[PDB]
Amino acid sequence: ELTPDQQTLLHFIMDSYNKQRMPQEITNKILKEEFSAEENFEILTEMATNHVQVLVEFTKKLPGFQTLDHEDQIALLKGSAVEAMFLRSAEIFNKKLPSGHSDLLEERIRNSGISDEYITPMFSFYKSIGELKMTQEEYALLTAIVILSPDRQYIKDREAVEKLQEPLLDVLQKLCKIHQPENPQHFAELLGRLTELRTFNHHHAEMLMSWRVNDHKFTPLLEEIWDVQ
Amino acid sequence: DHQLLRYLLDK
Ligand SMILES: Cc1cccc(C)c1-c1noc(C(C)C)c1COc1ccc(-c2ccc3cc(C(=O)O)ncc3c2)cc1
Repeated sequence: ELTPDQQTLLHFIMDSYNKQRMPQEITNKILKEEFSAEENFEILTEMATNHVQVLVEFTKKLPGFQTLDHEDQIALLKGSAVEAMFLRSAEIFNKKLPSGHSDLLEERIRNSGISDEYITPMFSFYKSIGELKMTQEEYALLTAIVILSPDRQYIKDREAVEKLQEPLLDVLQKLCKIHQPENPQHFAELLGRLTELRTFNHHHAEMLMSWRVNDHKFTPLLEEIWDVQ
Repeated sequence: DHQLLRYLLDK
């Protein structure tokens, strides 16, 4: 029972989900460039920074985001940075998005200084989330949800964030009943990943440490969003 | 602190 109030909300999101765009010339460098542990990393870093901007343009265009406190706005962007990125890269591999270059993106990730300890689960996650046969709506809606998660660290006004997430979560459950009546547990499967994503946030802190000790410059934007001295 | 994010929102 998709109400018009919600039919408009989702449409705003899905248009934004195609509106803030990653340039082709940049992502072409996943295919174009040489395949070495040095180059693979340089490329992956380039992709990330460009994506961090795309996520900030997207997050800005989320309904009721700009009305939030300027101080909290950072803490959310900061907290959901990796998770949103993990969610978008999962969509690359799962739905095989042409401009993402899944197979070659996978070659670079698998040879960029990352430990087997963090590669195995990272790709186990990609496989399992793939098997959910997720739609562009379900991808776009989770993103909005992960960004606006009230239980991030260093937040003050979590009730105002709760007011922004609830609206999305309601709309998502509706879509899990509409397009997935066969299985009523589908809304729970989507929420299950929100928890899976969190575990990778911990993994990511250790991943960044490994690169640092092996002399791997990131970027002032990433170093800000993740905190890198 | 955190200039670039603040800047990205205001821009
Ligand atoms: C290795 C890793 C896995 C998961 C999450 C992270 C933050 C990392 C991770 N952790 O560190 C790094 C860097 C610092 C080495 C990464 C690399 O992250 C990314 C993030 C985004 C993308 C990416 C690629 C193609 C895109 C195409 C399009 C489009 O066609 O519309 N849109 C967005 C796209 C974004 C690639 C790597």
